[PDB]
Amino acid sequence: DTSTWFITITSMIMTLFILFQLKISNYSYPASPESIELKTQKHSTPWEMKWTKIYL
Amino acid sequence: VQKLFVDKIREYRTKRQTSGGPVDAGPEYQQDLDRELFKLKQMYGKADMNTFPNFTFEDPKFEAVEKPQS
Repeated sequence: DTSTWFITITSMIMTLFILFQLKISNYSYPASPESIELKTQKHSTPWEMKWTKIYL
Repeated sequence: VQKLFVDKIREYRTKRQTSGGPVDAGPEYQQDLDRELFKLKQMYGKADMNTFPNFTFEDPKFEAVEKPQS
């Protein structure tokens, strides 16, 4: 109850923070998916500008 | 009036017999038509009596420019 002596649990808590940093590290953010559509637009526009400079 | 007519024909033939040209004109008709033609030739043009004209002309130099495309 008023328990005692403490040599227990606290060494078994930091092994747990090797688990939770393994699972939650492999998550996906919805926002990152909206960023890859932006750089694809500017690249072909500059490639068309490279084709416009191939005209001009 | 034929006898008056041949009297005119006589005086035309004595006007045909000339050796000094204008007998009644004198310097009056000589200074007039010499100054009249030179006043008209100044409006006409300075051209000689036998000099045939010949010349050449220069055409424009067809130049070019630069324009970088493709």
